[PDB]
Amino acid sequence: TPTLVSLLEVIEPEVLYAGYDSSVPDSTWRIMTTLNMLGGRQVIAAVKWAKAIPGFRNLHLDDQMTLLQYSWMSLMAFALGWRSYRQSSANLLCFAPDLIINEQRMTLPDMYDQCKHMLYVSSELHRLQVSYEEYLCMKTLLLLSSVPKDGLKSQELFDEIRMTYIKELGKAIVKREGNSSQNWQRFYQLTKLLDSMHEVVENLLNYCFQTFLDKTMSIEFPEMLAEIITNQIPKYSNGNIKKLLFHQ
Amino acid sequence: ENALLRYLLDKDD
Ligand SMILES: C[C@@H]1C[C@H]2[C@@H]3CCC4=CC(=O)C=C[C@]4(C)[C@@]3(F)[C@@H](O)C[C@]2(C)[C@@]1(O)C(=O)CO
Repeated sequence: TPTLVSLLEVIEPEVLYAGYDSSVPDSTWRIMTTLNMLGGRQVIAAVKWAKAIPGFRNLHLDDQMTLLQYSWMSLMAFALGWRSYRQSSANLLCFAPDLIINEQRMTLPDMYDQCKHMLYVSSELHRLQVSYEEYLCMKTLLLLSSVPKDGLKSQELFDEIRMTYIKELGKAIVKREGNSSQNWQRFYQLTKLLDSMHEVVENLLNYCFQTFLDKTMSIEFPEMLAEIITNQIPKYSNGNIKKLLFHQ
Repeated sequence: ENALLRYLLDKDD
């Protein structure tokens, strides 16, 4: 029988290239623009990925759409943190193999202020020495981190699916012997990082929503992101979001 | 309406 985490591991999507021509100089506008086009391709891959997570397709189609709309930024930022954490010990952002933002590229105007919220994720993964298995359980949990004010059409089932992946995160923590007040502290620490993603996403979405809405900025978003953003902007103004937390 | 997202969930793959 295959374990649940091994099933999350085989569906881990391939690395996408940004298509960034480095023979041309950098600019903040050029990088932000390239990243949005990459972001849309990465979100399309996250849809294919979500559909293969055991249990996810059993939710009402409207709930599948809802979870993907609420969590896309959280999934994008968490996965970027992982790639950055695995790339080097240095303070870099590995957006793609052809677009790595080093300390020299961070000197670009307004670059550091958007990049620091993203650098926090890899910093926490380095500091907590997060494993591949813990990451895979945590990333699936980030997909199930927000729900509508009045919940989902398959809420009962969602709470069951969510519980299963919380238990799965527990199993990965224990697999790193370990035991026992040491384990409770690992669960505390990792679920605290999961909770802080809501704050990371809030900062990322402020940039995202502003650059989308202000057409004088000339910052393009592909169909995939434009659609999700158009749908999500009113949901953040009508309080139609219940951000799930492990620690109150 | 989330046309692309619905399409990607409804399509095969
Ligand atoms: C700071 C924000 C947050 C950014 C996103 C953070 C998460 C992410 C990780 C990636 O691997 C590729 C693209 C995305 C999905 C992203 F990097 C781009 O889309 C650009 C983005 C929205 C942003 O830079 C803009 O608002 C630019 O308009």
